[PDB]
Formats: sequence, C-alpha cells, structure tokens
Amino acid sequence: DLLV
Amino acid sequence: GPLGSKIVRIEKARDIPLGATVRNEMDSVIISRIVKGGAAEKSGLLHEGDEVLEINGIEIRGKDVNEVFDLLSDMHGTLTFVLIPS
Repeated sequence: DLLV
Repeated sequence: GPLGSKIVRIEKARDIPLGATVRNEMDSVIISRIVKGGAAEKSGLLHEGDEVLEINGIEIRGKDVNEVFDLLSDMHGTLTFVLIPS
C-alpha cells in the first residue's frame, strides 16, 4: 500500500 | 463523535513520513500498516483498520490515497485527524  | 469517530492530533514534518501505509476500501481511506520504527508507532496514535474521515478539516472520504499523500506533502505542523477506529 501507499506510505504516508 | 460523528460516525463514532475520534479526534487525534498528528505531527507532520516536511519530508518525514508519518509512518503508516493507507489503502482505498470502496469509498474510504483505511490505514493498513503501522510501520515498525516509524513516527506513527512511536506516538501510538494511529492503528491498522482506522478509517481516515478528515485531515485538517478536509473531507477524505472518496479521495484516492494518492491525493491524500499529495495533501499531506503540502502540510506541516500539528494536524487534526478524524478517525473511525476498527
């Protein structure tokens, strides 16, 4: 998934 | 709170990740992982399964995680996260  | 949400204050530093990964689930943004050794683990404030409803007064439902990343890349300081715990 996308790291923030 | 609304939809059973809670208000959490999250520190954001330019060029430093919060330390959580997010995914889209239907029309929601859900936290999928709390990265070991990252800032989110250290603070204890974000958790897997949390749904992000708002970030500093901006409604997040319906937004692509890419837009969430872009939004956060344009913000710094103490941010107000409205979350639904899982």
